[PDB]
Amino acid sequence: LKHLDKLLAHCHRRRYTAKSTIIYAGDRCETLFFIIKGSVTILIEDDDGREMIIGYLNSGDFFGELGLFEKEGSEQERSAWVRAKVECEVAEISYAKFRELSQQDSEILYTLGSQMADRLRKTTRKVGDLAFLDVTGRVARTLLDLCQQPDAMTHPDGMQIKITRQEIGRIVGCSREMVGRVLKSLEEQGLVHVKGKTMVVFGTR
Amino acid sequence: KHLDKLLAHCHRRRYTAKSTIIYAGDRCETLFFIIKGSVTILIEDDDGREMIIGYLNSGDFFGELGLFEKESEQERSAWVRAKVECEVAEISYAKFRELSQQDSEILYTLGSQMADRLRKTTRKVGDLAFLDVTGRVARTLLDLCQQPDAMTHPDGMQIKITRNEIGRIVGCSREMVGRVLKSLEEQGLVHVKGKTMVVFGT
Ligand SMILES: Nc1ncnc2c1ncn2[C@@H]1O[C@@H]2COP(=O)(O)O[C@H]2[C@H]1O
Ligand SMILES: Nc1ncnc2c1ncn2[C@@H]1O[C@@H]2COP(=O)(O)O[C@H]2[C@H]1O
Repeated sequence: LKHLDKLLAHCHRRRYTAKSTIIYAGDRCETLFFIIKGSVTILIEDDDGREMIIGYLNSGDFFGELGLFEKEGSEQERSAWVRAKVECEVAEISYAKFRELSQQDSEILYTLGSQMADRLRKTTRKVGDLAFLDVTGRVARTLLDLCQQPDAMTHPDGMQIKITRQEIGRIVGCSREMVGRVLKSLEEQGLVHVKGKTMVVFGTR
Repeated sequence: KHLDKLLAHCHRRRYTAKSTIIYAGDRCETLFFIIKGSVTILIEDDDGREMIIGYLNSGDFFGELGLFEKESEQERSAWVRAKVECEVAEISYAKFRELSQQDSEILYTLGSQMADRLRKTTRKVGDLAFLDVTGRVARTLLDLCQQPDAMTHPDGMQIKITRNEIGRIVGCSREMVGRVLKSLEEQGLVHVKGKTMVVFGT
């Protein structure tokens, strides 16, 4: 991504502590972000106003990019909340500067497009998971999927991931008590071992 | 500015209603653009149950989600089925990547369509959270009642739809839809009368 060098030269670096909200859904859109270090959580509210975790983005990912685009070329609003998952260092750049550099080098838009396409694939699969799987299947699939994503650690017996019961519940759309019951069953069946802030998922190497 | 500009390098093909244009799991090698018509986007579970993700219309590209992997080429992420007769422009990824190298305008159009699809599909995720199949079918029936192909009825609204079609909207089997409809009749929401259904209230 050497073609991003000229974009990062015009970025202001900001640090966000874990759990701090970077983007609030519904806000105006004038700024694009690039994750230098750390990771962020993408959240929406369901129709009950209850929060659901859509996914995570990691170093090398842009976020806040969808606000560049609108159907009639009118004002656009932030489509989700973005919250630091761990301590994050982000590069912030105005839409106005991004537009000038992307007009100078379309490779920047190829990188942005590649990331948006990946997110659309993942979110489309999430529709299927919510429709096709019951909660036990959704919890198991979430655990397996997280083992293949950044910040999973190779473990002698599988992969180790940084996640809590509450987070899994917000990902799969069930109660915090229900995820406890499901995870207990999955532990007894040999898929997972739950720890304080981490979980070990067996058979994922 | 590039409509005839891009079509100048495109093959034009026609697809009749219900034809599959893209099969999920195939190699991505071709970008499509709808000159006229509309398509349905569908996914499946590992048992062949189908679910509709959404629709694309005249002016929409599709088959684009493998286009930006210049690196490792992707598989088609969904089925694309012609909803009506479609006139489509087609261009290989190879030729498009060369033509678009200094074309930020065309990449911005592709990005804008992907952004629209990401927002809509994210809202669809939110609308599915905490909704079991019976609630999904009920909401679909109420939604179908507000569409222009519905008919008013003394007791409410009358719709024409098959269990197969309901199952594709909610992502379940035809048999499961049948069981749900029997439950919604016992609830008092609907009366199934062969090929049509009456939805009470609304
Ligand atoms: N389904 C999704 N997957 C990944 N990231 C998303 C998703 N929906 C929204 N976002 C991100 O959240 C951001 C919120 O602000 P924007 O709409 O500007 O840009 C959005 C994307 O960067
Ligand atoms: N969530 C979605 N919304 C709209 N269109 C989609 C969605 N998911 C996949 N598609 C389209 O279906 C196509 C299938 O092949 P591709 O993955 O190459 O590109 C895909 C997109 O054009």
